[PDB]
Amino acid sequence: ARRILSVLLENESGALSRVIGLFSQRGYNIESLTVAPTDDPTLSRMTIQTVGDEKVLEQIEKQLHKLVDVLRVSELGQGAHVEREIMLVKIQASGYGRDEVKRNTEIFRGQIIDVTPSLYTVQLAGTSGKLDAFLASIRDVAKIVEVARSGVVGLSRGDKIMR
Amino acid sequence: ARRILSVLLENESGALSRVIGLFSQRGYNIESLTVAPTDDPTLSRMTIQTVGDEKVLEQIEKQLHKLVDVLRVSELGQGAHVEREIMLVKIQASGYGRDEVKRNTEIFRGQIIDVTPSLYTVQLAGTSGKLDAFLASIRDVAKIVEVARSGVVGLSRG
Ligand SMILES: [Mg+2]
Ligand SMILES: [Mg+2]
Ligand SMILES: [Mg+2]
Ligand SMILES: [Mg+2]
Ligand SMILES: [Mg+2]
Ligand SMILES: [Mg+2]
Repeated sequence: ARRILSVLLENESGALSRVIGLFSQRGYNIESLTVAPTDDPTLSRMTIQTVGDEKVLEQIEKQLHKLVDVLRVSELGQGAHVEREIMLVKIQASGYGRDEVKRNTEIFRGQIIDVTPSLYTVQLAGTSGKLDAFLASIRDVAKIVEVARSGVVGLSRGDKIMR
Repeated sequence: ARRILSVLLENESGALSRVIGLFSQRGYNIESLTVAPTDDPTLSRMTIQTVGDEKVLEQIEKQLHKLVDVLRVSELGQGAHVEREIMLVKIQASGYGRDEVKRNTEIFRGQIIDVTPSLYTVQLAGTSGKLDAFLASIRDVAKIVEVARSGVVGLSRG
């Protein structure tokens, strides 16, 4: 009931609208989406995380191919793949809590990118589950003031290449 | 030039489609877009990076405040802020180029997350400029085969 689609799309104004518009017209759900330029045959690459019925989630890919700005579409889960997200989290802590936040940041291989006497801003990259586990490890020991999270970026492993 | 908006919105489309529609109907360049779930199962946070078009963006933003599915809107480029991105880059990595890719990954403090005897996939997080510099340093030396970049996310400084 969860699918991850990679899309290679021409950078033109309107292209992102047409893709999102296609989902808006079925209630194809968008759990997360990332899109940004590649090293640029003027193309961008999009990663879309969708959740719902396997039936409608399979109508998706055929319809994406109809869009003139869409160059390639690949369902990442049908082969070996990697998925990552980045998160920034501002955390207020004192005493033992500051200790725990620092320790957990080390454990999760994050880094602190801003520091005041009462606040840390932590940058963490990993799978969604890794980021969720970081939040869970500190939520009841320190105060989470704000979270900014990217949503999933994905690529196939090895010589499976969307070109 | 460069503007970054963060938007909190009720998560379905129509909602996402309505926000992005405000940009496309003006033919306004979107360079990157990220959208992810928040604490609240009903709310998403979107971050959009655009190159404009000065005051046209101002008209888009007041228009954003008028949208029923939008809860809050912020310009990141009003801090005093931190902005970061992540990229996955798959690179043809043979002979001299394999040495070079490994060395440059070390230099930029990335990490290799997939290996074959002729390919590396590098994970790199940093500012947008850091990622750009990594690609510039390698693109003429080893063949970049795939790039998946997140788009920027950000927070104010404390
Ligand atoms: Mg074209
Ligand atoms: Mg120590
Ligand atoms: Mg040597
Ligand atoms: Mg050597
Ligand atoms: Mg060495
Ligand atoms: Mg060249």
